Amino acid sequence: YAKDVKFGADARALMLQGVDLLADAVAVTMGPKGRTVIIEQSWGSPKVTKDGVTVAKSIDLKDKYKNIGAKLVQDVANNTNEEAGDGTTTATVLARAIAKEGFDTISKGANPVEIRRGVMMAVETVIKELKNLSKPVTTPEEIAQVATISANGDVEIGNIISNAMKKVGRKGVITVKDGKTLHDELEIIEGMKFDRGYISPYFINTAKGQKCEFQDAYLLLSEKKISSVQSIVPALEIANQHRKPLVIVAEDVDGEALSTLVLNRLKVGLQVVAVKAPGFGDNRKNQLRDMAVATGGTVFGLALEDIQAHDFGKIGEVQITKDDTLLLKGGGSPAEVEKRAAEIVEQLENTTSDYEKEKLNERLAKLSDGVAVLKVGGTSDVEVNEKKDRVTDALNATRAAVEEGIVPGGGCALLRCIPSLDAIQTANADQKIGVEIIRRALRIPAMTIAKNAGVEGSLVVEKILQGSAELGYDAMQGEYVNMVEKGIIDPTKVVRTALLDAAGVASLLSTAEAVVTEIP
Amino acid sequence: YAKDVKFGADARALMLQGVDLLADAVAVTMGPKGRTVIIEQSWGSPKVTKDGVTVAKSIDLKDKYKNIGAKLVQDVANNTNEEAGDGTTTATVLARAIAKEGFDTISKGANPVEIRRGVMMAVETVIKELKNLSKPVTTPEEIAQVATISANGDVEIGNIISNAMKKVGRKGVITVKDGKTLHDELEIIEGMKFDRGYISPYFINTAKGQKCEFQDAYLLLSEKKISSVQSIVPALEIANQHRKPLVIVAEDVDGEALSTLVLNRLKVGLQVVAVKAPGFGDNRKNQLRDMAVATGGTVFGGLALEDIQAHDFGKIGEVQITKDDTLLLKGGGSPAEVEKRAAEIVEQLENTTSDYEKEKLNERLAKLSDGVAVLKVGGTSDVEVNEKKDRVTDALNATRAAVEEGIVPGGGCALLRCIPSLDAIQTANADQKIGVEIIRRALRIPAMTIAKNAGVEGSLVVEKILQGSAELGYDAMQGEYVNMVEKGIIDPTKVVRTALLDAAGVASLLSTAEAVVTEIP
Amino acid sequence: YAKDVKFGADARALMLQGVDLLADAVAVTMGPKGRTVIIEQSWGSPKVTKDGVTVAKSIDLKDKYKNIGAKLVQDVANNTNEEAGDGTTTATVLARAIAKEGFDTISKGANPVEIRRGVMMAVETVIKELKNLSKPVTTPEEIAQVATISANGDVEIGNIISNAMKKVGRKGVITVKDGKTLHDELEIIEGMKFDRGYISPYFINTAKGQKCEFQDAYLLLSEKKISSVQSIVPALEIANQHRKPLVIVAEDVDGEALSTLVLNRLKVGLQVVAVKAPGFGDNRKNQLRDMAVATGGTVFLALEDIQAHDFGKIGEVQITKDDTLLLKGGGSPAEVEKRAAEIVEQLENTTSDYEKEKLNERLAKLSDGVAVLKVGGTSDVEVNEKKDRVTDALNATRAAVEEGIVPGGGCALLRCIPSLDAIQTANADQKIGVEIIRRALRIPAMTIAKNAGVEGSLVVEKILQGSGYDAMQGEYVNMVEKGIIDPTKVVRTALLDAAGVASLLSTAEAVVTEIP
Repeated sequence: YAKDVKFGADARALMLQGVDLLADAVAVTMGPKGRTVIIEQSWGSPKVTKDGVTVAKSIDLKDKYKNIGAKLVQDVANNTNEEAGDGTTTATVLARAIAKEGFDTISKGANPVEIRRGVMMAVETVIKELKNLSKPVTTPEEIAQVATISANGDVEIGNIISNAMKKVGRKGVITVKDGKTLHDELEIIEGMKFDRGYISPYFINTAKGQKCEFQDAYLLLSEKKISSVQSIVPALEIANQHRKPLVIVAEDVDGEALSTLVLNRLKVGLQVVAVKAPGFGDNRKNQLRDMAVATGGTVFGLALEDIQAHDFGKIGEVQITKDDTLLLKGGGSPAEVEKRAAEIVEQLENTTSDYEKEKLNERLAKLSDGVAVLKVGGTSDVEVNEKKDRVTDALNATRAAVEEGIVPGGGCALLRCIPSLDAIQTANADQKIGVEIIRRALRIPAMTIAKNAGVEGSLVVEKILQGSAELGYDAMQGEYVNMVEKGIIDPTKVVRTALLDAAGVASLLSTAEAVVTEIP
Repeated sequence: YAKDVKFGADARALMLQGVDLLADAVAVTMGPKGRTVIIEQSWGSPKVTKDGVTVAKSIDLKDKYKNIGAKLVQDVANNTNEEAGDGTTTATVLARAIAKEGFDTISKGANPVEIRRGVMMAVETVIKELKNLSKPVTTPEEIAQVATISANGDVEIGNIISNAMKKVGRKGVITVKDGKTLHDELEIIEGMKFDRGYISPYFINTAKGQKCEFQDAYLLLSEKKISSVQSIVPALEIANQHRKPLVIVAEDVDGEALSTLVLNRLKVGLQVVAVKAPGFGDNRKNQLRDMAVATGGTVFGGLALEDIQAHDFGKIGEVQITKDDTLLLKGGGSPAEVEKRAAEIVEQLENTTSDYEKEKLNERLAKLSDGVAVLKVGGTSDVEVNEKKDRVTDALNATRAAVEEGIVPGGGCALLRCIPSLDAIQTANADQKIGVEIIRRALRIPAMTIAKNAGVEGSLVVEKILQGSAELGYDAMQGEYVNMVEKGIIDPTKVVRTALLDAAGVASLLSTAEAVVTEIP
Repeated sequence: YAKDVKFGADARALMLQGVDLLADAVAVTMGPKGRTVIIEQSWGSPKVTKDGVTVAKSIDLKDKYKNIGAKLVQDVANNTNEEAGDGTTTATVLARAIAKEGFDTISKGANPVEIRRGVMMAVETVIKELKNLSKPVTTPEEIAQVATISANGDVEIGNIISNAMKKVGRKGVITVKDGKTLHDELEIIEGMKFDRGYISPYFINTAKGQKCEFQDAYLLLSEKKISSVQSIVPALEIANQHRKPLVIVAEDVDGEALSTLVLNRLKVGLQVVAVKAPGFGDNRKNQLRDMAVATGGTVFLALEDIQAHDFGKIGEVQITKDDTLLLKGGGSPAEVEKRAAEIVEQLENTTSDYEKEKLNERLAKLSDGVAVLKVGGTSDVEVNEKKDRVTDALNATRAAVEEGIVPGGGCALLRCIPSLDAIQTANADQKIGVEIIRRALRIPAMTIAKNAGVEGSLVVEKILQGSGYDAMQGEYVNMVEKGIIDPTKVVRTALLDAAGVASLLSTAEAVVTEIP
């Protein structure tokens, strides 16, 4: 239980060493000419990868302080990845640059608060000019073009993504699953997606995604919090006797019930997953009722322990990831669900609250609008799985592009925001120092990509900055071209979130004046 | 079992090094512009915080003597926090300053007794002039203003705090809990509060922190000391049969009964919490009877144990038991049962003449009649509700302290304004003057630390405040010398007074130690 | 848990040292005059071998980075061996040469991308010239000559291999098995072969390769995936009551069913082997039904009610990681030619080329049986040794049929050097990579000469400046007609795999290893 504490510059230097190691490992994968990282496995052949995310996840340091810094940067870059589908490497390298420059300037006597205030000013200016620079993607032709670009010249993949988006909309739900047909195809089916994940890991998938994948499962709905084991044993035995998976949607599953669910999940292989009910307040119960009528079940909170297996709903397929749950095939009657929406539209014409209208319309969309499942084809199952990974990545990229537009790739989007930093109303010298830190960091992504391509980063950056507009550097072909015209693009959401999160983590490391670790 | 013993300044140096490490960790969080402390969690991500309390709670050194010093200062600061609601960081930094300067002067040959005499003298002078400087908070409008200030400019939180305090009084019972509604609201229900905690760890909610809370529980009250398993098994099985938690209130629960209650709770999962009966002497029996009639149960003292028929149990809708107090919320007792029990107390109030029995009789009557005000915080997200509950709890404790002892200018500027007060002290010898100078240097430390964490140099800021008017301090958030009382930069007088008193006490205790005995590792 | 990472040339040097050790061990076995490697065994006398493959498989280093490099090269060379049947040593030595030269040039300031672009250009040019150099083997006389040459001047082995290939075609199925007769003989029996392996290690034949080789086995076929123990217990009970092995061909066996199956064979020896159903989509179901009618079983109405009339019969089955052989069928012939009539009727109507290929492949599986080679002899030990030799000769002959033959002794690569002089290089680094490949091309012949006793520095120059150094004879002859040949597929795949692994090692800028 012993502790060791370091203070100020001494601790920040160790954490900076950790982030230096992490970003040195990650940055070699940047750009189309990214290099290879070899990661030793516990068993089998070593892993060869150019993926920044898997490289960052594999890094773990022995010394406590540098490990702490690396873990902080890893968490920030990872939550950047989960939002936009990319930008882990960009966030990591930007964070290292900003943290290094800030620690060097602070350790020489600069005021940390007046540096963070000014680093944030430059970041805000860069974000504003980046949003000004973004080219929106709204038309189906633009969507197909972006999807094909993210699919690396696959016209079929871009066309199927564009058709799915046209058929369910930009706000619609799109998922990709393994296809058993030689040709990829999409279809619109009923469905329901809410942003609540599993309470604790019950991965039956036990594979990529860290989710749960049942098929032909039961649905147990309860407004009451389920904590008594005696009130949940009958449901578990009813589900087990029919050998169907059970999905428990309650306000909260905890205590003895959660303990028994975990024990049975790992001892007798019980296929049960507990997920918190979506929403809050009275909207929780309305969403539960809507879900129950969609699945043809009933809600408890009926004594909750007298289940007769007619109380359960039916779920054809369910996918429960960390922060959201997808219910695919409902068991409720179409006449049942169409009448439930009638109540919602009746309440729409009466209630006029802005907050109440949004929730009711979202429930209406959940009941009426379905999900779009596109299945990826191929001549072999491993080809189908690899194409599934590629199509998922392209779909996330296209969703980000529709959300926030596109900007020139190769790090040139951040490079073209440099001239906007020369007109910031800075108060004192430390604010200018922070702005200069951000300005120096803006060149890091493009320079790293150039270095990975083999050419010198400084000269390429100088030519791009002192050259014609929209003239970037295509590393794969080794020539200065128009990036957006020739398709070298990145989603604006990716770069914006990466820069914002890197600045946030760097400022968090700059605010740390003491680090407490455990004596090994 | 071997022991190592160090003497005098040699051991005091190690203990001072420990408190130096602890206070250096804590002080970086001081002030509204405080810095960040990273605490490595054993499992999961590192913990990033600016709270001095959790920073001090997480420090535990390797060497025995410095760990002893750190633990002493931690305990003093922690018991400062429990009584007032804040001042852990202030107490820690003041304690380190006083201990450092006292050890330096004493080790140079000064008399420690005649230094502590004079440190305490100037502490008394500072406290007197602080009470003189304190502005009382008595009117409901002032209470609402203070609550809104403490809630960081949220009008509804201040209004709801002021409404609750108005509805139950300044001496009344207020607790904050999670709310399921989007809108925050307060209501007054029956209740009972007494300063007795759990006998042994029974924490159902470890996340809440050393609290044992559940709903719809049975209650058995025993005048006799429950120490036999045979007499408590029937009650336990009766409570288990109905799937209801059991609360044991008795003169003392110990021995094999306590051992079985702890072991079965840890292993099987018994929903049982044992709490010592409140009061002492003949009053303990009287308020045990009062609790029984308030909850609808009966007192055991043919009314022996192992004869419970579940009609001898009191019913409690909600119970919260913490380390230092217990809260029974919803009583199952009949309203007519309790409205005629208070008649007995009133009748005894005519007979009593001790002028102290009447105080306890009135306290029992108030406990029977006065309820508790529960206010549930609203929000659009459950996590938002939890965080707002924490914020409202902190604001409510600050407002309670302010009502108790008034308010003073914040940012440690009250201690800054008490500096000229001690220039006129009848010092006997030089050592008393030395102690007075030690405390004078200490008085500037909180404001200087807040300024340093803000970025600016505190040495110039303190002198600028001292040489200027008696109303302009330092914002340190806007970096402007402002009228802090009018602008809203205030601190409760109770918090600062207790912080200074406890820091002086722990420094004196650390400077009276002439021998430290540790165990050979 | 804790990780240690090295960057750039520092890590590439450790990996190069590891591959240096591995290739130094392997290269002493190259050529007809290859030297001897003694590998210590856990029990018994040490193993004395001149085989590059077994020496390479017996290398494991203590330091993390050099072991990582050695294992990368090992895996590349091994999967080179599994495709063509030879070239492990060739691939290893070429990989070491290319990696050494490339690392030395890169560490001195060259651009790795502009080196790999140009190394691959030279490799492609060498491949084109090698395919130009190859003499195709298509006639039965040439097939017999190649088989006899591979069999070390064994006329009978060459004759039997050539006859088997003639009787089942060059695309046919040929397997080698121990013979109980004094004289080796072949026969064509009904049989089936598809590229699907065991889901989990199930080897009852622990030695002589990783094989599941039992006889007189039941066969169940399931279109749906099998993951429930409730749906597989009846099959196991039925198979165990009759003391007959069970082969499971399904879409996928995983989860509780797979765990129960793998645990049972370990503890009681259930004699159960599972294998994923071959193919994809509709072709999977069609050929699953074809297999069912070939074995007499039925496809799976559920997995609970099975009995035994729904069980295909397999006389002999051999399952490796990449392919499954079902030797003896159980279905009635009137059932199998009736199914073939439907296949030819469907082929008579369809005109798509891609769909006709799978139809004819299914028809060949149904009708064209497999060919077995029983190897004769006077002792079981000699029969097994001859079986190993004949299997090697058959693999070499089939590779030669695939892509022709080229002069052996490393001369095939040596004769592509003069054709490397005409390459349009963009910059100096591409020329440097071309030079790396050019220097590496001499390495196999040089190693063979060095192991033969003579020094290859003069041997290579004599071979080039003239009109090939048979190492065993010691005289420069024309290797092709003399008999010193290698399959063109072997050298092509070895060169390509060595270049690929060397490029992969050159593109590595960071190695992440675990703290010991």
